[PDB]
Amino acid sequence: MDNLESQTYEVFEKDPIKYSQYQQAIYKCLLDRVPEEEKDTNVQVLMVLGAGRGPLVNASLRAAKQADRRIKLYAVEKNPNAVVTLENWQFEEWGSQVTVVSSDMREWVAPEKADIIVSELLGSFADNELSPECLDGAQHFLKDDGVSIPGEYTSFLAPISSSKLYNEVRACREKDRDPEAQFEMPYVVRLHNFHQLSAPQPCFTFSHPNRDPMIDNNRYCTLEFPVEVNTVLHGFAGYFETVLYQDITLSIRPETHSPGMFSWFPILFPIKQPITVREGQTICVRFWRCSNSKKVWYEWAVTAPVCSAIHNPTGRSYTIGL
Amino acid sequence: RVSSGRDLNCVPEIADTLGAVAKQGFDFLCMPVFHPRFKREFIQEPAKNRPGPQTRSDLLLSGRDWNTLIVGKLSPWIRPDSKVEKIRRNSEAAMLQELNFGAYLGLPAFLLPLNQEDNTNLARVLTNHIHTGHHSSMFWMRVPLVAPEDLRDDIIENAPTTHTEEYSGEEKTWMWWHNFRTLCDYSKRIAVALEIGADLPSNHVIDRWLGEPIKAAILPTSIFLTNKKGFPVLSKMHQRLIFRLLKLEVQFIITGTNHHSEKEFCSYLQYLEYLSQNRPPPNAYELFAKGYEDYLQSPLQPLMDNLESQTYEVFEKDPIKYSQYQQAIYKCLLDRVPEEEKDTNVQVLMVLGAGRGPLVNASLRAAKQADRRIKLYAVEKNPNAVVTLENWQFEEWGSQVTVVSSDMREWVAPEKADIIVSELLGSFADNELSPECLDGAQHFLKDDGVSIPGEYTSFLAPISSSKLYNEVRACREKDRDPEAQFEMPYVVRLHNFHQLSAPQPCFTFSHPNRDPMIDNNRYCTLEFPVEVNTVLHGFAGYFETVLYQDITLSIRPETHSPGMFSWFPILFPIKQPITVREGQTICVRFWRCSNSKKVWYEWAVTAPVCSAIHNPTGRSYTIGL
Amino acid sequence: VSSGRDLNCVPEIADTLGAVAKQGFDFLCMPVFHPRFKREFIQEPAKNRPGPQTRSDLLLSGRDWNTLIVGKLSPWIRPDSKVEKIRRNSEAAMLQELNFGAYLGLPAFLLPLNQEDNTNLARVLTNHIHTGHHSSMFWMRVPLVAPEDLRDDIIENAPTTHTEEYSGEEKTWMWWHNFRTLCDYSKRIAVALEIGADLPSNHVIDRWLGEPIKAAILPTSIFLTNKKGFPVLSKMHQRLIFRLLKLEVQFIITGTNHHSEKEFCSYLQYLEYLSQNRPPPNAYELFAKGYEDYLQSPLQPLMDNLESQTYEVFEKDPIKYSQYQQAIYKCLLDRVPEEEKDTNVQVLMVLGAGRGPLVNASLRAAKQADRRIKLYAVEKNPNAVVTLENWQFEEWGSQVTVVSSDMREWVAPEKADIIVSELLGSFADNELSPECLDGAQHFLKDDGVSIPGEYTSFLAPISSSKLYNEVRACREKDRDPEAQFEMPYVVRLHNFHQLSAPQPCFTFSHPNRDPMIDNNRYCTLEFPVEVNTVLHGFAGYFETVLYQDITLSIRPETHSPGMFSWFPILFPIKQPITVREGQTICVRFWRCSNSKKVWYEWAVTAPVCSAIHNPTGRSYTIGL
Amino acid sequence: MERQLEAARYRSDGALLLGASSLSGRCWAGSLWLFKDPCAAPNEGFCSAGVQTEAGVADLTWVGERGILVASDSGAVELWELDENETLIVSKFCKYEHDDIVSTVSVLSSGTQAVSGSKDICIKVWDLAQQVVLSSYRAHAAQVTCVAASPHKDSVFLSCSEDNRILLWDTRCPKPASQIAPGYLPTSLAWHPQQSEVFVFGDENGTVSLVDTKSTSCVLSSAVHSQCVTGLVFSPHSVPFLASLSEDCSLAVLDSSLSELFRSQAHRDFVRDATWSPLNHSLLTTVGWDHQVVHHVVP
Ligand SMILES: Cc1cc(NC(=O)C(=O)N2C[C@@H](C)CC[C@@H]2c2ccc3sc(C4CCN(C)CC4)nc3c2)cnc1N
Ligand SMILES: Cc1cc(NC(=O)C(=O)N2C[C@@H](C)CC[C@@H]2c2ccc3sc(C4CCN(C)CC4)nc3c2)cnc1N
Ligand SMILES: Cc1cc(NC(=O)C(=O)N2C[C@@H](C)CC[C@@H]2c2ccc3sc(C4CCN(C)CC4)nc3c2)cnc1N
Ligand SMILES: CSC[C@H]1O[C@@H](n2cnc3c(N)ncnc32)[C@H](O)[C@@H]1O
Ligand SMILES: CSC[C@H]1O[C@@H](n2cnc3c(N)ncnc32)[C@H](O)[C@@H]1O
Ligand SMILES: CSC[C@H]1O[C@@H](n2cnc3c(N)ncnc32)[C@H](O)[C@@H]1O
Repeated sequence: MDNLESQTYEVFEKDPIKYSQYQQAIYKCLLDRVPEEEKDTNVQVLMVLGAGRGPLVNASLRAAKQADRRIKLYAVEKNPNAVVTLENWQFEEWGSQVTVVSSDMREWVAPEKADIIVSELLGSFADNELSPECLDGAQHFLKDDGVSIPGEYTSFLAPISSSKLYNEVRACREKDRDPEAQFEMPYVVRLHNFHQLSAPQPCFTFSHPNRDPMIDNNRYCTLEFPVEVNTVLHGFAGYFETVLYQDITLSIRPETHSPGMFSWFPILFPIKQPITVREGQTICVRFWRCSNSKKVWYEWAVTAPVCSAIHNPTGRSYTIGL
Repeated sequence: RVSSGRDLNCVPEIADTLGAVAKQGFDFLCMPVFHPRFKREFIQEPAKNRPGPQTRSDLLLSGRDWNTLIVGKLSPWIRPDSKVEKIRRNSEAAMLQELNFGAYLGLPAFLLPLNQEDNTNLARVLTNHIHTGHHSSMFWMRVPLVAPEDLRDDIIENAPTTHTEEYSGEEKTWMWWHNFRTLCDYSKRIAVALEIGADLPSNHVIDRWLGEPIKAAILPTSIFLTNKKGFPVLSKMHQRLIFRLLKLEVQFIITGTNHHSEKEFCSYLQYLEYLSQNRPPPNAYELFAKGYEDYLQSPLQPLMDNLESQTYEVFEKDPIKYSQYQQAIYKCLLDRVPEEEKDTNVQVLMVLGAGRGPLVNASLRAAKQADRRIKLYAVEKNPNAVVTLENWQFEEWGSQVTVVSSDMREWVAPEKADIIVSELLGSFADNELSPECLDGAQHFLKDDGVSIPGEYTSFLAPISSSKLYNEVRACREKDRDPEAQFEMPYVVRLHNFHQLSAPQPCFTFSHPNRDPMIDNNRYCTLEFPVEVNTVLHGFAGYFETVLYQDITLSIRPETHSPGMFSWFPILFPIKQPITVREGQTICVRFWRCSNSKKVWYEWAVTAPVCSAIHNPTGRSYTIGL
Repeated sequence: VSSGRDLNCVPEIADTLGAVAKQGFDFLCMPVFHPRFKREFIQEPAKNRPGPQTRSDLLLSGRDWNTLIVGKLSPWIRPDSKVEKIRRNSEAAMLQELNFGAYLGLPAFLLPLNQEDNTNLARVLTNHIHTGHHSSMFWMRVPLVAPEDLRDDIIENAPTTHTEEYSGEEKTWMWWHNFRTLCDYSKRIAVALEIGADLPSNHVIDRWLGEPIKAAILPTSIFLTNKKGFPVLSKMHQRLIFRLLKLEVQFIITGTNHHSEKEFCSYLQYLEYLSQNRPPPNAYELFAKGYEDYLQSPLQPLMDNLESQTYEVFEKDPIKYSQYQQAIYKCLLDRVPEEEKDTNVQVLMVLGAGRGPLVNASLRAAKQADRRIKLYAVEKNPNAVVTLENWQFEEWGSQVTVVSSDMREWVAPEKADIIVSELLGSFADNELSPECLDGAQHFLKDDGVSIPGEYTSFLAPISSSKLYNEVRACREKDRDPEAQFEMPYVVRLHNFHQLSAPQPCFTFSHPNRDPMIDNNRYCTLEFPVEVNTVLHGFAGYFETVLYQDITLSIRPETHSPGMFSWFPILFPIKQPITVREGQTICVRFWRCSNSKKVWYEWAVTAPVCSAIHNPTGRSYTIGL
Repeated sequence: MERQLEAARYRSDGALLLGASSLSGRCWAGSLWLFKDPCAAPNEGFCSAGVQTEAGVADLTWVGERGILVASDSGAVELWELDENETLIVSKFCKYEHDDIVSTVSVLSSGTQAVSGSKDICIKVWDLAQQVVLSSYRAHAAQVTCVAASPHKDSVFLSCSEDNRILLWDTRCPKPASQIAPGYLPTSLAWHPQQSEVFVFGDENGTVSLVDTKSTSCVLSSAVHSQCVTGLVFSPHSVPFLASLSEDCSLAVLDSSLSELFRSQAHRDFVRDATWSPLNHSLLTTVGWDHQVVHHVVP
């Protein structure tokens, strides 16, 4: 929905580990798709959907030469302020090997179908930037045997105590809106002074390409977190894992964290009223991914040991713009 | 008499059926809007594209009829919390369809059932719907008193109904409601349609629903016993229940077929009508208070605000209280002036806070009933009432009475007083600042004089009432703290609520207060044992007062002065409701605080859990000195 | 007529109330303290004058005080005196009498404006209003013509200037407007307009258009005595009385009985007669009379699915469907010649059918014209598709095909000869008829017809402090305090003043062949104003061409008569804008949109600038 | 005729009985029809008998040759006797004893009694001759989905409900109900014809399972349909085939090991009832809410 500013992209690019992983994934997929003898006769159409200022483009190039295969490149971007940087690069450095396409991938009527599509549309909660819908729209121009990098992703949740962060959220009340809207919306934050109350568990998973004829990106998940301590529930931390290609993956989940990678911080889903939890009790939380023609949003509620209210109903406090 | 409706899951011709139930004597009809067996598919071909019409037309009735006579019903095949994903999504679409259609028709109420523990997705969908158009439409939740599982016949060989004691489990259905109710964030458009079965459970299971927004009671034909004539009747316990439900003025719904087929469906209804007429006729207090049932009002402040005329008028329209005041004055007169001195010793008797002078006429009638000499003063700071007082005085009382238009804390009286009579009590006794007023007016009392009343005491009791909690919640105003309404009391005739523990005395004041170190501030701590599971929403407040020796007044339910409707109870709410399990004790704390200008109360619950401190620094509620 | 009697003399309150009750009046205006009973508050000895200071409240019942007695401020009270002592004393006395009228719970209290400066009067009354949020209304006695400009020219050395004074002749209104402004437009403050012998220029009278006049005060002096001795009024006074009756103001009688032959019921009966002898209350007019100056949010049939009774009131409007039928009929005769009547069938699609009055109209037109038609009824509201399919099965048969989808979505089987729409709001395109028809256009034959083929919105500046206050009261929690001013309202305008002739704002044509389709608009309108007034908003209307010379309109000039399907729309402005005679009001309007929303912005740029209203649709968007 | 065909039962001599409901439109009623020509159905003009009921029909079953037992939306069980000429259909009785929609019925081995299940959660035992309820059983906790009388025992029958319970009954016993991992809800019941030891049940998830009451163990099950299984009917064949009907609008014919032999998509709406022709045992008649009456040749 929003066009990102320059230094935002700058901090995105200032993360080598992640692009090293993307390059390796592209490289392995290249070796799998084009056999050794055909390297010079079969060129691969490789589209970077959501290119930004084109670190994925340079990564695709370095992978093409590291693997020694032929590729024709497309860099799709709906942010024209970044298309500026992209076309400057292209004219100066990439040449006509790369084609810069300034449009939404849900709109673009591409000339030729794709061998590989590379995306970067993940948030701290994986699908919270609507990567599923974007790739679903961009899917039709993929070859009936093509590859999406990443091919899979999955969100993770864990209940947390942190009266500190609860007070920080409480202080986010603004004039001219519901006094409790701040509790019905997530925040990206490097969690620090907090207490994880149960092991993270997977919430929502998406696979691309999604061949399924009955595509429905809505979700209703229920998570039961055993708690072996006395504490007070204030919110839920959220992380993600993603499979770029086979055994190349990324993660901000504390257990499986990709080391040295600072592209994402955890997300936080708060709750209005804190909930006491005694040792041995189980926290049952419910999550929905909901949508219409224009918006996507999450709702959530704690149902055990006690019931909370349903948070952000009808996306009244938080919607993600399609 | 009774407002009633008829429940049916079969309606062949909507017009004919409505005419039939109209001639049977019912006020409304509950019916399905789509055919109950007409399951529909939304996702998957081919039945997805099934050709309409999907139900019967809206032209079949008038907008009048839809708005006033037809309660919609959710088709029973819809299961939004199914374990099957397909049935989940399909029931979601179908629930949206039927609800939006009931709104299209503009129905006054729509029925949805709670018949299991988990209705999380049902609540999610209904909440989503409610937040699409700020409509009026009410939503009645069909909740059984006893779950069908705990009601089944014990005729399964390898699944025996345990005949054991399960206190909490027997209440499980309420739990259902309370969870659903909570997920929907206490929506005022969501109420209870409590369903009643053959076997009635323990009285505590029934009492769980005290304070819950019951709009409808559902009676099946099965639970009707057949009496000697063949009529339908109910057990004595069922009748005790029906009386309790009638005081809440709920609508009654009939479900089931005609098992007493000798008669017609007017028989059940007529049993009900008979019961309602054969109810103890309304005593004078009840009719007055019935209009104010659970109606919230800000506490009057006769000190800071000058009261309007009709306010005094309702104060005076209470004989019992002034009879008591007259008797108290009379006894004090006999005690103070002996028999022989009756003609030689006149008593200076001052009515501090006279209003329009009912206490003056009472002092006069007492003076002649007792046969003693009195000189009278009527003090009042409200000049709009001083008008009435001086008109009376010129016309009737003469110079026997002296009307003094000033604050009693100010007035430099000419001669010291033998008796001082006050009326400065609120529903919480001292909440109109009678202590400070009398403390200021004390110095001009003789060193052996009497104050009528001589003593008073406030009383508190924890109460569950999600109804009144929602009423308070709806008092949020713009341009102030969103939670100010919870940090201030309200005067209200409590009606639909649950007393959770016996009232206990909070603050007491004695007049005259000779104490050299006068401090009207107070810090009290009250422990209320609770022998039930419930949810604390607030604290009811009452008072007792000693006018003179054995003449007293009280609105406390146990010691209530009978026939007296001068005061209603006060209510101190709390922001967040607090669960209380059977056996636990509610520890609440109360402060009476003050400065040069204001007086106010603060309060907090410290057990079983801690609340926040309410109205700190009187930030939300102060009583003006 | 609802009526009351004004008296400055009441010897026995009971007897006087009984007399005025038998005379036929609905209420009595009387003083609560004796009018000549001046009181002292500061200085001894009269400070300590012994009461009673007035008569008791027990003399009536609370019902009587609440419904029958309008209080009156004693005339010796002068809060804006040039003398400091009289200032402070009148302050205390005004507080006394007002607090007493509130103690009695009076439904209204009268206070006079009879000079330019009532600043301290307003200060005290404002202070009082902000002491208990009571109901009590306050009527300001304002003369149409100041007593100075009404005196007899019989002073030798002070001649009434016989010159033309346009602004000065309005001065009394100014009084009100200043007082009214200092009290911050309190809804508890209204006008009791007093009427004299000489009526001024009609612009002086028109100044009060749009003002919250609750009462009109008629003295006995201005009543002409006819041949019999009756009381009557001039022809001009009668024109006035009719104008005042449309606003449904209460009428008050003041003065003594000069026509002493009769009883005070004579004056009242003249009025009663007049009120009965006006055009009898229509069905149309009585329907709309309940909605007079009643605000309602604009419906959004695209984004919201309309309720049943909403459609019901849409259908209960014959004239409009008669026009639609005639338009279809003429188009049929034009398209299919006489010889081909049986060989050429016309595909005729009702886009936005609702409960299908347009379908029945298409059928009646087909048989009235005698031609062949195949019908489609498209509707995205499934709750109405229910009604449609029930009709179709029962009555229309397979001639009609009910299509339950959005016209922007539907992949129609065969292209259309005619498309019939009903997607107009009070401001024409405000229900997004252009976008819907633009989407539904592709399945139209390359030579087909759209009914309506054209529409156009209209705007006109209006003064109405009444409606401005009604909007002001729409402030809600949890949103911008001024959002209510940045959104339009559908309302049967009633008590208001049109300040310039309506002018066209936005026009749309269908089919729109244009390769560069852009439904956005930037319009500028200049409205000459020939009066002094205060701009509070803009009324909005529409015209639409269904076919050739068959059109619909709610524009007051070209109004389709007897049609009550739409009310006018109102675009308010946050701050009212003064406009002197001769000045020109320059308003700017934008129709803006993206993929999801459509909305209007607007601003006044002359005689002064306003802010831009509803920027980025922050306060009002129309859902696509 | 009403659009939604609910039941279709073949008589021993080859005559076809049909039960239809109207689930939309102004009138929500039902009707019974008898076709001595099976290929002439559904056309009303070419019928041997027909009758209009006050209310719709949920389930339906023969009573020998002249009796027709109907479970009506009214909450009533209606018994319709056939005419001496087999031209008219007459209501022998109609009793309102259930409190809610009677959803399922079946006739016992003796043919003088029947069992009914309703949405009022109760099961009822009926003496068809005396025309009264003998036993009223509130054994379930949710609405009774299906009741299937045992073919070879009078006092025994099966029932299944939305309380996820499948009860095997025996009115001789004092606690007649007997319950037999809790999967998805049971929706249809079918005794095996020759072996009164075993039966089959379909669930709401589209899985059909085979149970042996003696072994009280789920020996086998198969995922036949993508949606709820609304009916299960064995063939009279010497080694009997099994027909399965679903809301996915398909018909599936299965062997003794629950493998898919036949499958028909001919219906475009729900499939309600299915009976084999006792004349040509390889012919199978199905009905549905698309008002189709299909005849299926089964290899
Ligand atoms: C590749 C990728 C990366 C991410 N990652 C994140 O989002 C994230 O975890 N972090 C936290 C940390 C690492 C810093 C950048 C970024 C962030 C988050 C939230 C805001 S809010 C804001 C403001 C925007 C407005 N301007 C005026 C001020 C800054 N910047 C930011 C930046 C998400 N998605 C994709 N695809
Ligand atoms: C003698 C005595 C009596 C009382 N009693 C009460 O207070 C009280 O229990 N009740 C409730 C019931 C009996 C009715 C009168 C009164 C009441 C309460 C709260 C408001 S709030 C309001 C509004 C004020 C503003 N106007 C414009 C509308 C009414 N009236 C009222 C009336 C207290 N103290 C003393 N000394
Ligand atoms: C054919 C057509 C007609 C119209 N006409 C109008 O819009 C209109 O002038 N009037 C005013 C008057 C005649 C009454 C109906 C309607 C109206 C306006 C505003 C609201 S707001 C509301 C509420 C909605 C929510 N529910 C719960 C209560 C009523 N109803 C209404 C009704 C517009 N467009 C099209 N296409
Ligand atoms: C690198 S963060 C994601 C990037 O992808 C871009 N993007 C997101 N969605 C789309 C889309 N649908 N079409 C094109 N670019 C997109 C964003 O503008 C950003 O540059
Ligand atoms: C009958 S309710 C209490 C009455 O006492 C009056 N009152 C309260 N406080 C004072 C005071 N300090 N001096 C005089 N009258 C008082 C009030 O104005 C009211 O009429
Ligand atoms: C009779 S008021 C206008 C009618 O047209 C319907 N309508 C409005 N926009 C569309 C659209 N785009 N497609 C179909 N019906 C529409 C509305 O739901 C309403 O019934």
